[PDB]
Amino acid sequence: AFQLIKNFIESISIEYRKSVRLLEFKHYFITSMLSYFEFENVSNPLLCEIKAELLMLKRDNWVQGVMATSETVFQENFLTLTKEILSLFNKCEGKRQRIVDILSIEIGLLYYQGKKYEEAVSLFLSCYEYYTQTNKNSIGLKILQVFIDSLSHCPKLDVLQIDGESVSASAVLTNAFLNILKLCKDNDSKEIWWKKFMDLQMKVHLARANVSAIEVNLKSYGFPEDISTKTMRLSLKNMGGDVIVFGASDFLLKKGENKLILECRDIMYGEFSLLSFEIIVEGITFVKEFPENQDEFIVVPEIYCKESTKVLVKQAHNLNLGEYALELKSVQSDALESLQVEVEVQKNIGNMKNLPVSFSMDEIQARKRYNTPFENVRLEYYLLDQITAFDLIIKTSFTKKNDQ
Amino acid sequence: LRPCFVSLIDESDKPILIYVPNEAENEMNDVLKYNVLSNISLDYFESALVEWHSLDSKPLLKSIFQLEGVSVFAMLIKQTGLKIVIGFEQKSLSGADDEFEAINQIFETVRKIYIRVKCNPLLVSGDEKSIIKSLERKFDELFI
Amino acid sequence: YDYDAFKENRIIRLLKTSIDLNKTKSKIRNLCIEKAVLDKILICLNKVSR
Amino acid sequence: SLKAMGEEIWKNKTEKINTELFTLTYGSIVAQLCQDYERDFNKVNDHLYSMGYNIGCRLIEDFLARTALPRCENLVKTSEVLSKCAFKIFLNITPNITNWSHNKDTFSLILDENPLADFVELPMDAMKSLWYSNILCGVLKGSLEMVQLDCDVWFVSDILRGDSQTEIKVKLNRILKDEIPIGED
Amino acid sequence: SLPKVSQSVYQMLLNEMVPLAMGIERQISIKRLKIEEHHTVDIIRSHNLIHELYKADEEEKEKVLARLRNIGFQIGLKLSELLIFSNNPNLKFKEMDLLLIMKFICRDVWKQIFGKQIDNLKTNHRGTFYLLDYDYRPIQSFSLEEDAKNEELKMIEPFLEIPVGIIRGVLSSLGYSSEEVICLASFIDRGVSFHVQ
Repeated sequence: AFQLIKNFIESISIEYRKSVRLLEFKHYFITSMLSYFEFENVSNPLLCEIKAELLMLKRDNWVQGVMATSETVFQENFLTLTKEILSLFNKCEGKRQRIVDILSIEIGLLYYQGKKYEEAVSLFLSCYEYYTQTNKNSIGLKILQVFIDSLSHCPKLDVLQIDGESVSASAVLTNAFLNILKLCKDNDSKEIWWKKFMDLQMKVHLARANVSAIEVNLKSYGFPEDISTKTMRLSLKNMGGDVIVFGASDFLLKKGENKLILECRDIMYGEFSLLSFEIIVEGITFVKEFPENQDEFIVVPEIYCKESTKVLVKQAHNLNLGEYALELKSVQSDALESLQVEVEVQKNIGNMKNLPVSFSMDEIQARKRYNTPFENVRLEYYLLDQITAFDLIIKTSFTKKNDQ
Repeated sequence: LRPCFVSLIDESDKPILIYVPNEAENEMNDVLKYNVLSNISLDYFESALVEWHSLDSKPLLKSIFQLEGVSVFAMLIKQTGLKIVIGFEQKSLSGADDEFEAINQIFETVRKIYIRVKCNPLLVSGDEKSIIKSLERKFDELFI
Repeated sequence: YDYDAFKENRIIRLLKTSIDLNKTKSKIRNLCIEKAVLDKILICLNKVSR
Repeated sequence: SLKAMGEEIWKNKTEKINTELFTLTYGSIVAQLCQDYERDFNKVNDHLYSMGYNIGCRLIEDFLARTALPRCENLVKTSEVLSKCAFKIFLNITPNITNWSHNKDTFSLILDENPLADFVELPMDAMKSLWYSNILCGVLKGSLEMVQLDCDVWFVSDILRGDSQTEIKVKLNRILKDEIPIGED
Repeated sequence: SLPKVSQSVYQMLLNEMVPLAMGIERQISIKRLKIEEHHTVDIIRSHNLIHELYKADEEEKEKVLARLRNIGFQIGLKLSELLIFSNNPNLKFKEMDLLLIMKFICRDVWKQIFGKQIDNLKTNHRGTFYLLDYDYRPIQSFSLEEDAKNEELKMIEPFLEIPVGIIRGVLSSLGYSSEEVICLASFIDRGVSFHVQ
């Protein structure tokens, strides 16, 4: 019947053709205030207050529309009392929990109309976030755009104790979220003026999520005792950076962590790097799956855990193009078992170590499966010992230092 | 008669489209207006004062609120959970019932044109770039 | 298969397969001419004699 | 002659809805070939052709069973019966016959509406790599050879990629023979 | 009423996505050939393509049968919205019971694919609803040789994996993913069976 009264509130508003007289219809809203006392039958209930608060909200909107031809600061000091009373009425024992966040943001928009006071929206991260990547992509842009100037303007860097992050970390997360949710072309002033502060304040402990800049792969080739290592092509989202980016291929028992670099000046789209890698592990084995981290360290580890179990199987096999390595052969032997290891030597010299690996201890150079490490060795001879010997395994880790 | 925003909300409360049909206006000036109204109109579907019954093949229209001189009108079709909310400005309403049924056939056009591109049998299934940028080039055809 | 390496033939391979080896050659960066020569050599040594 | 008998077969034939089915079915089995190949589009035409062949070769005996027709020889008669009592019986539509060649050979098959690409919007990556209704070239190539002709069909343009119409330029290349029932004594 | 096209081209389309399924799995790219305008297309037809499934390796057959329910899934979850625009009254999306949507499907989907009801429905009250039809429409016209009836049921068993996908699609239109099996279940006078989960 209040809905029928809302139909009555839809009635005279249908028959309104004078905005000075319709403010007297706002006095009919005062008569709805004389219905607001005439709808009350008790003190408090959930559904009673939920039915009660909406007519007061419509009267508050009519009172806001009453000042359309403009009490100097009395409106901007006093409307928050009725707004907080309406939010307290609609905070009564029902799941109407987007009225609370929108009413708190409506109070925060008038707090920013004053001096840049103590914040409630920026207070709690999630609260201020309000499902940034779950709600929409417009309301939270302004709900972060006010909070960015609120945390920037107040100039006191002791944050709230939901989590004491009393630094530029919360404003850097706000800058990253606002740059992620922006338009591409028009956000240069939004990018630079909040990317400049984290250069000077490099807290620089950030673990981002990489939705701004994307990546894609290609084939893998060789280099001068080095791996060309999957000459990737990246996208672009902002002006520039300087990152020592590295990918991470990882097999079923190790992690290559190849495709590294030192410097980058990525500004243009289809970035199309080369990512030359030393330290080519696993003898360039074919089962190196892509953990696909691509941790582009633009003064922060802006990683991307692009993981699956798709078995696309980045192979990236080896090549022998007159580069220094080491081999294993056991020719010119006597009547007992041995081994030998010759290296295609070069100028710079460093160490290597060989280890046996089986279910039992099959080979035994010492009493146990030893190392026999050496520096600047061309060819030598290593013996073995007794087991059920047909074919054992080996691993010859060679820190050669021909590269870095 | 000519709306000022349309909006479609999925099975969850995630918005599929919050679309303004007078797109790049002189009074663009924010998109917050016609957005916080949709965010409160999802909350007005579990308000107990209004209720949508569950017996008929043709789901029903409602007149939920008015704010900013913009009236909203909402449907919950009950089967694919589709919460569809529209707005008009206040003095374009005449108060009659022929425009009310014209609003109902505005709904029966826009429900049809969403379920057509829900059944476009070449898209990958999701809320990608393709579905929104097909919905806008059909709504620019409907609303000039 | 060395049982007919000294009976009217030499280099006659036994019953292995070649589609998995061709898939491994395709999954690396092998060129079309090198894969042509290697597939021609494995095709000749699918059944041969010397 | 024919168009009376076409509606006469449209009074004793089993029917169902052409919207909400069959555009769904053909679009689902082209979405499978879109995702099965894994987003490549110049191959799905050469699988839909090879599927339409096999669906046309068995359709032709049903179409000769419904209406008692002789073996057509010239391209007056095939072009008359395709526009009047093949597509009218099976798909409720009718084409029209333009772009006629010299020496009575190669014509076009402009389709007015199309209940295979009906209410379909085609994505931007296949503006120049896909033919949508290329089960129709399958049914024409695998159906016209089974009345002992030999033809060639191809789409020329489509409404989805291009403002011009959906037309199939069917070419007579040769007419096959009947074979004599032994090699020899 | 509605615009209509003929059933005999649709049923013959509906019979043969299983040669399409083996021509999409076996052909990843005695077989024959044909030509078009300076091209060729390598062809294999249906009698020599369902019979590659009687000689199927077990991971290959089970890789095929996911695709048939994927086809059925796409046509079901595309079909349900247009059947909602047909009428589909008095049921909801979360849908706390199950018999009111099993009353929906036999009266409202299976009439629009096959022209009649699922004429039997058995109610295990913990959520296993048996849907039995006696004469299923596309398998009206398939038979093997002169009394070789044992070796044709296992031959024709891919053809029931379209209404696995149909009832997966019209229930993923109403929320979730379920588990489905099929039976044959012959009649009592002049069969098929589907569960729910």
